[PDB]
Amino acid sequence: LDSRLPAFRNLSPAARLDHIGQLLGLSHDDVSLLANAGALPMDIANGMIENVIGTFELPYAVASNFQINGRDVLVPLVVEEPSIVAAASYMAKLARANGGFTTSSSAPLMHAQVQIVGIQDPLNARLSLLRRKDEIIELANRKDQLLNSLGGGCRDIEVHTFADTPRGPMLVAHLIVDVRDAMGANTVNTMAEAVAPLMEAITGGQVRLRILSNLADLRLARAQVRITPQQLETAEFSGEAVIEGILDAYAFAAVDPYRAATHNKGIMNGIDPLIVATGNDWRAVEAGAHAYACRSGHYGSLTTWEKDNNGHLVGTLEMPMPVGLVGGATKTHPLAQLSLRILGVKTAQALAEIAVAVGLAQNLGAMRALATEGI
Amino acid sequence: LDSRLPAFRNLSPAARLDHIGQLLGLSHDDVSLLANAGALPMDIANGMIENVIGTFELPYAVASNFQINGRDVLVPLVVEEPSIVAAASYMAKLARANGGFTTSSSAPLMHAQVQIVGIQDPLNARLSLLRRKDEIIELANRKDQLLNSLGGGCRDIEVHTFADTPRGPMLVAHLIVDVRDAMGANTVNTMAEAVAPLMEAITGGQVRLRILSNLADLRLARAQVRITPQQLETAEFSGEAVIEGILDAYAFAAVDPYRAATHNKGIMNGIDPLIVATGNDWRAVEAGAHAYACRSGHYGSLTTWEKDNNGHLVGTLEMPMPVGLVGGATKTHPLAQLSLRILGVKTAQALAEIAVAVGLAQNLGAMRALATEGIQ
Ligand SMILES: CC(C)(COP(=O)(O)OP(=O)(O)OC[C@H]1O[C@@H](n2cnc3c(N)ncnc32)[C@H](O)[C@@H]1OP(=O)(O)O)[C@@H](O)C(=O)NCCC(=O)NCCS
Ligand SMILES: C[C@@](O)(CCO)CC(=O)[O-]
Ligand SMILES: C[C@@](O)(CCO)CC(=O)[O-]
Repeated sequence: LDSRLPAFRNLSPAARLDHIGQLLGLSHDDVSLLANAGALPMDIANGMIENVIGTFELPYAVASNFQINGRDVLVPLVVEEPSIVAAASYMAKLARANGGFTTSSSAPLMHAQVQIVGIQDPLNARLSLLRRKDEIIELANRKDQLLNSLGGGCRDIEVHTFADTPRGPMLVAHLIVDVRDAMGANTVNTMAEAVAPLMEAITGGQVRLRILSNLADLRLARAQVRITPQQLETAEFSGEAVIEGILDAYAFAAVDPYRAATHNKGIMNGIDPLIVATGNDWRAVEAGAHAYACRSGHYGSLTTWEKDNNGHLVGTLEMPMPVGLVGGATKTHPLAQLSLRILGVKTAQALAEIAVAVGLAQNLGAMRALATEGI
Repeated sequence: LDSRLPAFRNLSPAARLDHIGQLLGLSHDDVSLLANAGALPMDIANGMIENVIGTFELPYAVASNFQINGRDVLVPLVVEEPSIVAAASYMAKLARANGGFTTSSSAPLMHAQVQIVGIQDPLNARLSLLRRKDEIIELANRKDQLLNSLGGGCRDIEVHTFADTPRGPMLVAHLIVDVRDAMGANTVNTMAEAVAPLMEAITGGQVRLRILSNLADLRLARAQVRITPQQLETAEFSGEAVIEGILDAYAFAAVDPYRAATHNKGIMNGIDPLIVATGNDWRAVEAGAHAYACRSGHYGSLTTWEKDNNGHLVGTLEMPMPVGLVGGATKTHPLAQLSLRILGVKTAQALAEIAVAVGLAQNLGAMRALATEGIQ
C-alpha cells in the first residue's frame, strides 16, 4: 500500500473517493456509503441515543502520507476545523523521509474502581483484601468466561486508602483488567459490580461506587518522529534556526499551563477526529489525556521535543489511549466500520498507536508554523 | 415556551420533529433540514476542511425539561453514547420543581499570549511594557474598530516571567480581550501579531509565538441546581440516604484523580454534544475544562455538591466556556444555525450558561445512578 496521495488535495471529493476505493480495493457497496448522504439509517440513529429528531453531518476526510512502523496507512478524520487535515498530511510527508513514525503500546489494561466507606479500620481492611486477592480475581473472571478465552480478563488488584476526607476514611480497590479489543467500560463496570459483595464481606464496610476510571494510565500508546534541519528550512530561516525555535516553544509549554493547554489542544485536534471517525467515545479520550498531563502536580505538555546527537529534531508522545474495535457506535455505524476497513487495524491497540502518531504529527505542524511566522 | 415535551420518549423521530416545529413555530424549510439527510452540502463540507471525500452523521437529539433563570429552553445535542440525553432530561425535570437552573457568567474575556526570548533582562523589560500598556492597548484596538464599536476590544494586559527555563529566561505578555459573541481565536491572534513589533522595540528581545490560550479562566460560566430528598427517594433507599451517598461520591472525586477524571468526563458528556450541535470547537472546550480542573496543583472536580441548612442537595459548576454565535462552522453549517434558533440565544455567553447547566445536570444524573442502584 502507498499512502502518498499526489495532488490529493486538488481532486474533487468524488475523484478522491474513487481513488481511495482503487488503492484499497473497496467494493461497490462500500464506496456507495460515502458517495450518498444518509449512510446512518434513522432506525439505527434512533436506537443510539434518546429523543432523536434527525442526524447532523461533519466532513469526512482522509489524511495522507502516514507510515507506521514501516507500513503505509490511510487515516479517516471527522472534524469541523481548517488546516488540520493538511497539517497532519504535510508533517507525515516529512516523517517518511526518515522512516516515518515508530510506535508501540502496552496491553489494553483498564482500572475498575470499587469505593468502600464505613470502615473503622480501612488500613487493616486493605491488607485483608490483598490477602484474598486471588480469590477476588477468580470471582471477577468466572464472571466473564468468554473474555478469558480471548486472552483478556482480570490480571490483578490494587488497593488505595484515603483515610482523611471530609466524609471520612475511604478505601478504594482497583481491578486491573485486560479488555482486549474493547474500550472497556461495560466489561470493567460489570466485574466491579460482581466483586462488590465479596469485598463488603471481607472489609465489613459499605460499597459505594463501582465504576471504571477514565485515567487509563496502564493503557498507554507511544509514537516517535524524526525531522532533519534540511526539511525545515524556510526562505526566512535555516533549518537549524527553526528547530531552535520549536525547542523554545516546547520549553514554553513545559513551564506555563496557559500555553500547555493550547499546546495539548493541538494534539487533540489530530486525535479526536480519528476517534469520531471510528465511532469511539471522544470524551473518554480527552479526559484521560488531560488528567494524565497533570499527574505530576503540574499541568504540562503530553509530547516532548529534543535535538539528538545529530542535531536532528525528535519528538515523542506517550499517553493513555482507550479505544475499541467493538462496542457501541463502533459496530452499529456503517461508516465507523468502513473507517476500520480503510485503516486495516486488527486490534484496538493498533488503532491506539495510529492515534498517537497523528496527535504527534499535529503538534509538530502547529509548532513549526508558530515558530516560522514572521513578525 | 413549555419544554416538558410529554411522551417525547415514545414518539417517532418524525413526530418529535413535528412537535418541536409546532412549539417553536419553525418554517417548512427549517423542518426540512432535519427531515431529510444531507443538510450539509458537499460544496460547503469540501470548503470546511481538507481532503474531504464525504460526510459522517451522528444522531441529533433534543433534551427536554431544561429551565434557565425561569425560562424554558430546548437543548440540541449530537453524540454517539446512550443514556446521556435521557439522564439530562430526567435531572432537568427534577430541577424544575425547585426553580430550575440559575446561571450567570463573566464578560467574554480571552487571553492572547506573546512570548519573548533573547533578553538578559526579563524582569526589567516587564516593567517597561507595563509602563507603556495604554500605548500597547491602543495599538491592539485600532486593529479592530468594529469589535470595539460592538462593545468589545482589548481591555488590559498582563505580563508574566519565567526567568529560569532550560531554554533561558522568558517573558510572556497577555492581552486581555473582550470578544463578544465570538469564540475568540482569530480576533485575539490578530491583535497579538499586531502588537509584537512594538513589544520587541520596548523590550529589545525577540518575539516567538503569538497565540491565544485555551485556558480561558477569565471567561467563566456558572450554574446552580437544587434537589430535595423527597425527589431522590427510591424503593430501596430514602431520599436522605441517596443525598448522603451522592456527597460520598463527590468527596471521592475531590481527593482521587482517578475518580475525578471519570467524574469530569460525565460533565463533558453533557457539554460536548451541545458544542458539536452549534458548530463550535469541542477540543477548545475540553482543554479549558480539564486544565482549569487542576489549577490548584491537584486534579479535582469541576462541580461541587453540598447539603444546605434545609437538608436539600445543592450543586454548582463554574468553568471556562469559550463559544461563539459567529465564526467557522457555526455560521456555515445549516444545522448549527438551526440549533441556535432552537435555543433562542442572543449572545455567546447565553449559550455558555446553557452549556454549564447541562453539564451540571449530567454530572448529577451519573452520581444519582452510581450511588443508588448502579450505573449499569
Ligand atoms: C435514563 C434513566 C432515567 C432511565 O430509567 P428510569 O429512572 O427508570 O426512568 P423514568 O421512566 O423514571 O424516567 C422519567 C423521566 O426521565 C426521562 N427519561 C427516561 N428515559 C428516557 C428516554 N429513553 N428518552 C427520553 N427521556 C427519558 C424522561 O424525561 C422522564 O420525564 P418525562 O415525564 O418528561 O417523560 C436512568 O437509567 C438514569 O438516570 N441513568 C443514569 C445513567 C447516566 O448517568 N448516563 C449517562 C451516560 S453514562
Ligand atoms: C494552533 C493551535 O491552537 C491549534 C488550533 O486549534 C495549537 C497550538 O497552539 O499548538
Ligand atoms: C457514568 C460515567 O462514567 C459516564 C460514562 O460515560 C460518569 C461518572 O462516573 O460520573
